[PDB]
Amino acid sequence: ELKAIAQEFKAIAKEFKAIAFEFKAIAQK
Amino acid sequence: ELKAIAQEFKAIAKEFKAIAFEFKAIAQK
Amino acid sequence: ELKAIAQEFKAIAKEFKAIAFEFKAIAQK
Amino acid sequence: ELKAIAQEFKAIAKEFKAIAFEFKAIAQK
Amino acid sequence: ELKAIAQEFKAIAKEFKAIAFEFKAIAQK
Amino acid sequence: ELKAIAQEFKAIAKEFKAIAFEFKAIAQK
Repeated sequence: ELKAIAQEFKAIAKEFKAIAFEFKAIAQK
Repeated sequence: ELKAIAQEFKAIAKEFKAIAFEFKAIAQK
Repeated sequence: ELKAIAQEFKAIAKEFKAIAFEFKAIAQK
Repeated sequence: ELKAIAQEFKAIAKEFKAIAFEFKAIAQK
Repeated sequence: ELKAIAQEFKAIAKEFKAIAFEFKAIAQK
Repeated sequence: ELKAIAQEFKAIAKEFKAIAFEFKAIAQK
């Protein structure tokens, strides 16, 4: 279940990377 | 994009909720 | 010692849930 | 409405600071 | 690796602390 | 300073991606 912990942080990172793109897109206005 | 920011943070909260339960199970033997 | 970590991630999830709710009411114009 | 978001990220930082402190005392064997 | 986990969470707490101040400045005009 | 918010989430994502590698590395034991 550390494998399971690791997979869950992998998804967190993917979600924060999209949030970064999103805010910058807003900031490009 | 604000609408997209919201669903991403909702998905993050979910992942952190699942992580907590996990660690609670490693701590509980 | 992992218990304290478990509780702290539980509190983090509580906070991201509220952030999501806030950006949604913001995106609601 | 951004104030509530500001306070919530402030509480999140407080929690990750404690998590870091905990894994360090764990890594201290 | 536990030692590396700790410094990463310390770096995360720092980033979230800076985000909070930022949002506090957008909210404060 | 939304550009600045975005850059800070970019770094958060980078830190959580390393944490994922780290835990899995531990789990591979």
